[PDB]
Amino acid sequence: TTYADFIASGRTGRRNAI
Amino acid sequence: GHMGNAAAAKKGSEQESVKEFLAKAKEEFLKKWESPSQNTAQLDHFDRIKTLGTGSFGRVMLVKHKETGNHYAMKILDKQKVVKLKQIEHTLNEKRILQAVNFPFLVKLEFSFKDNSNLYMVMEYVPGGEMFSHLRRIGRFSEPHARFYAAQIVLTFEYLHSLDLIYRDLKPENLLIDQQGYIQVTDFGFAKRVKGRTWTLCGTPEYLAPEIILSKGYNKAVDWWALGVLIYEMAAGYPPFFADQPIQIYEKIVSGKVRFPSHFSSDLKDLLRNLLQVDLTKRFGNLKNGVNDIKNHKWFATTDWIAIYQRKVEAPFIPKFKGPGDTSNFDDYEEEEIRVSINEKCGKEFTEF
Ligand SMILES: Nc1nccc2cccnc12
Repeated sequence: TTYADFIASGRTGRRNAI
Repeated sequence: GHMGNAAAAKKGSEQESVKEFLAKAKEEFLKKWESPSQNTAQLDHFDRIKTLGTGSFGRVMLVKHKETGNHYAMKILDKQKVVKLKQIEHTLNEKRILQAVNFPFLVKLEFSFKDNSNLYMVMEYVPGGEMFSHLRRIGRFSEPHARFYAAQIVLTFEYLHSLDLIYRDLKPENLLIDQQGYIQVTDFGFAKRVKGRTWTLCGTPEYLAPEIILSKGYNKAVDWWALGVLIYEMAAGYPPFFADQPIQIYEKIVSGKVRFPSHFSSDLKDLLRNLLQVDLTKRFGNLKNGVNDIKNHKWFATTDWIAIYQRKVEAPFIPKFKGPGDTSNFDDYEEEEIRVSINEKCGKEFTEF
């Protein structure tokens, strides 16, 4: 599922600005 | 048409009233953006309690004012690290805008000051925690729940943009939930007064509009794109463009393709296709009709805009709060000691703060 791919990615925590 | 004579008359009158409100709002703003405040307190006035959030250049801490007993949120930025990250302009923007704006969904700045090592901005403490935390915990919000929050962002952006301000860091991490269940926008690090275009590459990768990625000058339409990302993330549980490396995120953003969960309503997908619109000349919020293309979209048909602004609407939930100094709606961060150097650091860079 897309949600599982999301939790599996490195982008679920607080996202620093660029 | 879609509206009868009654609704058409009401809506037009509502639009005139918005214009009247915004003209008054701009007048009040212009005084403070010409003559800012400075040096409103000092560090020992405050007992420091716990870290509420950490960033690359400083932290925000829960503090208690000694004479008042009131709790505040104190943002502390290390002057040398700010200089080091070429964030001087942004920091001075944040302070000067925060002291000049006034809106129910914008965090209120109480004090600001500086010492040898740090800059300090003392804000009202918003106890219910970040939308980020509630969203990740619940997974996704229902559409009525997402719509309640989105409506508050639409109104906040209408206000900010009418003041020639762009926000540029919309994301759930920056949206706090207050005691009544309403949103407080915090962190104006990238907010800026802009009358034409601006050019800095800044923001958060998942929320960057295509024109930022393609290195063009851009304007307030990036905030409306970012609202499209926010509503998607709130309703889906994940943002529309993600990948482990920012460069893959950027590639998806500019392709002009977005896929939707099958539980999204058709009304929601139609709004999002118009916000997540790569073509600047077609993006909702950027057309001849301005924010009214958003406020009058079918997905917001049940939204009472004035009632939201007046905070008359019952919220989807009220955060649990067991006392005025309760931080249970916030994560735990490692505490570090605040050291104030014997020597003044970067004194000239921050003369305006
Ligand atoms: N004004 C605030 N209240 C509570 C928590 C906060 C976290 C980061 C920034 N501002 C905050």
